Amino acid sequence: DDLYRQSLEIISRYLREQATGSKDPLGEAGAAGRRALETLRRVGDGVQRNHETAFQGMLRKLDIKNEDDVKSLSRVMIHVFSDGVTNWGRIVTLISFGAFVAKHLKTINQESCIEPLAESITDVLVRTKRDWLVKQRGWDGFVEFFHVEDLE
Ligand SMILES: Cc1ccccc1-c1cccc2c(CCCOc3cccc4c3CCCC4)c(C(=O)O)[nH]c12
Ligand SMILES: Cc1ccccc1-c1cccc2c(CCCOc3cccc4c3CCCC4)c(C(=O)O)[nH]c12
Repeated sequence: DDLYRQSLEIISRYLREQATGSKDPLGEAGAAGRRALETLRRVGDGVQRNHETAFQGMLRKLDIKNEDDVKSLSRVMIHVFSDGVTNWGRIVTLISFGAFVAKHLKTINQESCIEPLAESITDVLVRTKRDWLVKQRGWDGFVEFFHVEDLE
């Protein structure tokens, strides 16, 4: 599965470099993956700053203490992503909260749960939104959407 293997890479690398504080060198320059991670860094870091309150509140509410609580995250994700509208905004918000949660997993000494968490995000993202992802040219459409430079 090309669109899954790709999503899992962008989602895995973002959550990892966010939790660590330093960038790992993803794919190849100019490709969908490279541009998608650079975009996700730009728009997603903003989402975590702008929505820090709501993110602190959802994290407390979710009360993720261990590995079990990480695995059980697929349930609330399925609930939320099977509802409302589909747009890249929601997709970037979903990945930004996963980077926020991944930072917490580090502070609570559950670093190992991060890649499993990333896996769970890709699984929910594809099972609830793949027809829309295909129709949108996947990570190429994502990149194109947040490309605001050639409008004039
Ligand atoms: C504030 C909001 C505005 C717009 C877009 C998104 C969000 C939003 C963000 C994050 C989570 C939620 C939730 C779920 C609340 C926690 O629910 C659970 C917790 C643990 C297990 C389970 C669940 C529910 C399913 C069963 C298993 C709802 C919601 O219910 O409307 N909205 C959310
Ligand atoms: C911004 C915002 C404003 C006001 C009040 C609340 C919020 C809010 C808080 C937290 C997440 C979201 C999301 C992402 C979709 C739900 O994602 C999750 C739900 C449960 C667990 C996990 C996720 C993502 C991966 C980590 C594990 C949306 C959104 O799509 O509009 N809004 C959220």
